[PDB]
Amino acid sequence: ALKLYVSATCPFCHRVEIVAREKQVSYDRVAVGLREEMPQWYKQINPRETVPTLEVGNADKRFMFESMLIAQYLDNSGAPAGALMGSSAAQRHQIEFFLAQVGDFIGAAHGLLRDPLSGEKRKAMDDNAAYVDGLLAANQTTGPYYCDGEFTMADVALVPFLVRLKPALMYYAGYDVFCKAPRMKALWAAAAQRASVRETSPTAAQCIENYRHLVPESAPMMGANGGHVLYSNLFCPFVDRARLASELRKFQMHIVEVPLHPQPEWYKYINPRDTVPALFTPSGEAVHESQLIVQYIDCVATKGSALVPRGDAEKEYEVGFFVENAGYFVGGLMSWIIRGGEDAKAELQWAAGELEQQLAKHPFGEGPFFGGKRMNAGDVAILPFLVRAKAFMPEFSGGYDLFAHFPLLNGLAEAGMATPEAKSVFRTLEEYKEHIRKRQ
Amino acid sequence: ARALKLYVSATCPFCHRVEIVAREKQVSYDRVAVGLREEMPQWYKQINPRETVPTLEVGKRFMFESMLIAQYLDNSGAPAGALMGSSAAQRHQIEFFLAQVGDFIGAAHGLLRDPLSGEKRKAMDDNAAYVDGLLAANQTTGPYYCDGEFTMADVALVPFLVRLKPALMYYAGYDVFCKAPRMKALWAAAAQRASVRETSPTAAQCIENYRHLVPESAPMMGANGGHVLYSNLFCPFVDRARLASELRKFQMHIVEVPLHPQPEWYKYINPRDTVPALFTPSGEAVHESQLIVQYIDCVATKGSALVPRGDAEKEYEVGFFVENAGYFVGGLMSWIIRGGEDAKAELQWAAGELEQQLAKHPFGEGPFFGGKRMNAGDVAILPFLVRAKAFMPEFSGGYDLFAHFPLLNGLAEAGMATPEAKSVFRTLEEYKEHIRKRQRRAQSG
Amino acid sequence: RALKLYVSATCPFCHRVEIVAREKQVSYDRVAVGLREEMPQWYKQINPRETVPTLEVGNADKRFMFESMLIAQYLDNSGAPAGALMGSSAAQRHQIEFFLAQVGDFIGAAHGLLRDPLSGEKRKAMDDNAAYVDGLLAANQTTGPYYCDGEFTMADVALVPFLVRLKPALMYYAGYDVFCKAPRMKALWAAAAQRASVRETSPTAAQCIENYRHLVPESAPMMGANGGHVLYSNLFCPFVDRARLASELRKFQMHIVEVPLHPQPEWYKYINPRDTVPALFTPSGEAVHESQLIVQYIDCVATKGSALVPRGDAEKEYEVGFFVENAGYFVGGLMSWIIRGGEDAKAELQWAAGELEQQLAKHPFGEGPFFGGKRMNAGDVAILPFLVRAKAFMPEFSGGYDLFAHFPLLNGLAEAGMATPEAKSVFRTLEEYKEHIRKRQRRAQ
Ligand SMILES: *SC[C@H](NC(=O)CC[C@H](N)C(=O)O)C(=O)NCC(=O)O
Ligand SMILES: *SC[C@H](NC(=O)CC[C@H](N)C(=O)O)C(=O)NCC(=O)O
Ligand SMILES: *SC[C@H](NC(=O)CC[C@H](N)C(=O)O)C(=O)NCC(=O)O
Ligand SMILES: *SC[C@H](NC(=O)CC[C@H](N)C(=O)O)C(=O)NCC(=O)O
Ligand SMILES: *SC[C@H](NC(=O)CC[C@H](N)C(=O)O)C(=O)NCC(=O)O
Ligand SMILES: N[C@@H](CCC(=O)N[C@@H](CS)C(=O)NCC(=O)O)C(=O)O
Repeated sequence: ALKLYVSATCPFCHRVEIVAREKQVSYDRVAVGLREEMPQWYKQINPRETVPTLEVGNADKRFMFESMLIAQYLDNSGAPAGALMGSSAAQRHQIEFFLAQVGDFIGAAHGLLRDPLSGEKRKAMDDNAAYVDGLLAANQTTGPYYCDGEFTMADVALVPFLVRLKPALMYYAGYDVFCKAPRMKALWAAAAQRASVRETSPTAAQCIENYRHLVPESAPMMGANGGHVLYSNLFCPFVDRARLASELRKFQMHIVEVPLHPQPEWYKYINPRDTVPALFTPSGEAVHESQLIVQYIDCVATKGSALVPRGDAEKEYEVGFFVENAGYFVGGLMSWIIRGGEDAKAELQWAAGELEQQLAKHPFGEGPFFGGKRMNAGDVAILPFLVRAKAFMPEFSGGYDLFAHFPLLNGLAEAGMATPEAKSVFRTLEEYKEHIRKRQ
Repeated sequence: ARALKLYVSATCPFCHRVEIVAREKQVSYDRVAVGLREEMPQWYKQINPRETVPTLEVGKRFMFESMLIAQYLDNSGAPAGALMGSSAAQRHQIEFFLAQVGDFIGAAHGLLRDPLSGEKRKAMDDNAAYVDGLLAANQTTGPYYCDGEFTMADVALVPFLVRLKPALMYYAGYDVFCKAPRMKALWAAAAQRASVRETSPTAAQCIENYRHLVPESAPMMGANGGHVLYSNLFCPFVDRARLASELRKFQMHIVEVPLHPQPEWYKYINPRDTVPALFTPSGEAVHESQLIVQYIDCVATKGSALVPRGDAEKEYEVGFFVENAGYFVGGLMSWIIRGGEDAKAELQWAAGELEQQLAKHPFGEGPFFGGKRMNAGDVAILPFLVRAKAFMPEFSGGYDLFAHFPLLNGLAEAGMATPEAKSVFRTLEEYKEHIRKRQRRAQSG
Repeated sequence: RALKLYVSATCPFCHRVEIVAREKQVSYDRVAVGLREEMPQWYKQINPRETVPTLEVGNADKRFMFESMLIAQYLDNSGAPAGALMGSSAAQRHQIEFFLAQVGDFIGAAHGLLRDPLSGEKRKAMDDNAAYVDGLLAANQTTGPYYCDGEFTMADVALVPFLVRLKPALMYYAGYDVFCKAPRMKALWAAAAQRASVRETSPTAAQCIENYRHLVPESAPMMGANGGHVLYSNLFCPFVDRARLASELRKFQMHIVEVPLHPQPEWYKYINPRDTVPALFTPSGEAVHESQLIVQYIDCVATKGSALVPRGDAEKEYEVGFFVENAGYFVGGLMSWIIRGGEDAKAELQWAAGELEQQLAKHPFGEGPFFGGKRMNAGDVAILPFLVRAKAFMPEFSGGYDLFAHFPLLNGLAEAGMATPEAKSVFRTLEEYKEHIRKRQRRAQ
């Protein structure tokens, strides 16, 4: 029989598991723990103390080491014998030469994981990804594999790492593994559809977890234990929306406090727009922009009243229109606070009127909120900025108070501020006024 | 009447968005035309105080904004919401992409409002590049934002790509896709979809419908969307295009581009920085003098054919004469601009090749290469025979090529006496002055 | 009319006419004509330009057509559908015609580089024109692979014959990948090369290299190979020793190009961008890089001597694989210890020596002193040269430490290796290697 000793967490093992299926070679799987859980008896079988190892023959049992030599043994043992290593001496040489480069790519990716907010380690990953894309382009005509439509050993050697790095590098370093390597992305995309790859691949959450051991303990997302991570600030009204959504939909997230002006030199790797909020998912995806984060939170959250009224197109319109108009209110309010323009005040008034008039139709029934008795995405969109308006006016506008001219919007503001969700999110009005005084 | 009434202009990419979604989702509506700008009626301004189209009317109540209207239609036709994505993750990607389309549109209209601005051009390069990176970050195979799946992300943008491809070329000499190959593939695929094909304006309407943005002084504005020839009254290469135009009654708006130096803006219209250049009503560029002659001869409907189509051997004949004309031109201009026996011998050889072919009379009787009238060969050479007549013998230290090549002299003479020649060429003395100015400029240091 | 084409099978310009002929399904009588010093006077009579091709049309009224592109268009114009290879519209045709007008520049850059293959400046000029041709394709394409996407047209025909020959020839003569700056041109070639019209008229890779030899300078370093295998080499390099052992053992002929080192010539980076010897170039114009991968290539294509890799036996291929990997670690330790000292490197060397020794003691290839038993295999070849270096280095430069006193089977392998005729024809004397180590330490300071 063939006995393969592996961890389901190990990309080197995955190489061998892919080849086995590609070649229709059967084997008995033996689970073997890694690092502290690696047993002594296994170290006696393989003194290099790594997985995989292959054991051949029942009676006179011998061992084979190293994933690429084992992969090659399996390829040489199923028909056509050796096909995965190429069909000509020229093609085989190009597969061999490629294989002799994959280790630098791996080393660069693991190096980034070990220091994920290093600029210098980020540039090394860029350069190595680009380098590999150049090797693909030099060998390819059409793609998607290294030898075009033929899946070979070149692809097997690399794919297990592409699978795990895509979510892992986004989650731990805000890095897109493919940003400098479009050809490598098309190679990964086609490889991931092959039964041999998809039936042996771990989940995105598993790829993040299985790489946790490389990442430094002080990296900002580590306290999340693989959960949703919200990059945040206690004073930012845009973040407030996300945290309101989260409180309203009982949506657990790990809060990372990012200071602002100055923000840390690394935050630009998490969001290239250098703004909070930013949400990262347990699948290693980035969800950017406060109201987009709110809408995301509302799609996947299980507990609560819906913030977006799915199933009703007209009601979805109302919420969409209020949120758009809330955007125009925000732009007007924030400009007017910071630079004090007259064009700014007029745009604030216009947008308030758009909000107020739709509030006056009560499309979500009676009650003080745009959502009626309860807050919807509309309410979440506007409330933090009404709170900012309450702090700014009339102290810092020589007497002008927007809320004297817009009673329904003042109702929504007072009723929002008085909810439990609001009081677990917002600073005190004085803290907001003080922030304005520091700013000017 | 129907449940849905849509207020639109056929000139409007924002309406095109909603019209695409209607057909994708197979949702029917009554169309109501609304005039734009000065023509917008008050009854419509009362319906939508933002004073833009589209607006949707349901039942009654109104719904504003193309992206909100598009989403209503997506949320009203099975399968409900499908254009906005099949998962939270995919829907987020679409929504983030939709939040960036505004800036692309703004960079595009920025360029149309100031089409020869380097600064607005750089900004369009950067926003196109940026859109392509967004596409690269979400795509694997393409062609759409979500690969094989057409979604709202494509719908938002497609109407602008359709109109900007011909508009940015015509008004700016700018290729909308030069920094955005993925965006090109997305456009190309979308254009073949039923929903987009059947609701698209023609290339000429695209150009017309953006004219209102373009400065009045922009150099191509007097063409009123017709053919535009970037020209100069003294350039023999331009004379070919204009002779061809006269011979085929092909209407073109002439734009006089001064030379030595040419205006800085001209390199935007032809990156080779040369005249002539022809722009078409469909917003395409046609570069190089003899290529332009050829193009004019393909699309023109009046006059005798410059290229003898339907007869392979005679088409060879013209091609051969035109190639040889090319060597004559190289020789002559090189000898006029710099002297040199190398260039003089080139001229003589080329003249000889042309003379030997005229001697075979493949187009029958007459003084022209084309017999009784001028063909593409005659058009290619004549302006250069005219420059030779001005240059020789006064500035060639006595040498007169026409004394040694009589059929080519025949061609020049008969060419110069046609009405087309007399409507195109300057006087022989004007060409002599041109030559004298050039020579003095060359002695300036 | 009845057709006769004068061609050479070596000439890409004739190739163009031959491709169209097949695309259009036009028949012709082929007449071979010699080139250069072989061109006969009777053909020089027919075409005073003294170039191939020429087309003779008709048996009664013999007339001659010149120039591959004019001849190509003539065949396009007399086969149904008439003129389709020049495009289905005025617009597409214009794009085809403009592209045709740039091909000559690309040919010139490519021939200019063959004429001076190790020139940085000719190589840059080739990079830039290859990049320019790719931008033209980008500008006209939506999906590729041809200039007009799925339609094969005259733009492709004009360029394909050159790509076919230049791929092998530029690699063989210049170490240059014709497509490195032109990925779209590559897809265009790879698609055209599957068409019957192109596949059945293309010469072999070897013929492409021979047919271009006449352009390449006599002093270019691969010229003595007369198209054969070329090994860039150095008489003192143990990585090169691997390739030369494989060669000797498999009776594998190669033209040795001695490349000096420390400093290597400034052109060597063009042959191998890693700046290292050995590098192997094949008759088909492929580069084979890295010493042990060269040993493996050699062992695949050779037909004489015993196999170095035991193909057909998975388990035995594993043993050789594992030994070569472990030799890899030994080389790493040895070289690092010699060059820059250090106890880390000495421990690596020892460990690796033990991996090798333990595999030897199982004698997986049976009785005898070599890892391959009675004869050397890929394993012995990977390691012998570095055993020789080990013998030169120790104990003289290692303060008395002699690795071979601790690993007797490895010592046996070394001794028996060194006594082979193959090793005697490859290696320098031990004394020479000792000076080479001394020279390196003196060069260090
Ligand atoms: S995935 C966990 C590790 N695998 C390897 O490092 C295998 C690398 C070999 N070079 C190969 O076979 O190619 C591993 O087992 N590391 C040690 C541990 O204890 O986890
Ligand atoms: S409140 C702090 C700032 N946040 C934003 O501007 C978020 C705006 C986005 N449009 C959104 O998430 O909705 C901030 O992070 N400022 C940092 C800076 O340097 O600009
Ligand atoms: S006569 C003015 C010049 N025109 C051309 O040389 C056109 C040549 C093209 N190859 C063609 O249309 O055939 C000109 O534009 N000179 C400007 C300059 O900077 O060279
Ligand atoms: S491939 C051999 C040469 N052919 C050409 O250079 C043709 C050039 C024409 N302008 C064309 O048809 O495109 C050739 O005949 N060179 C001279 C020789 O004796 O080989
Ligand atoms: S012995 C001369 C050196 N050869 C190599 O380093 C080849 C090593 C490769 N891995 C191989 O071919 O096996 C050499 O050329 N050194 C020069 C340098 O730039 O490093
Ligand atoms: N944001 C609006 C924009 C609509 C718009 O700008 N429509 C234009 C037509 S191109 C318009 O009605 N312009 C005013 C006018 O034509 O007078 C939407 O997306 O629906």
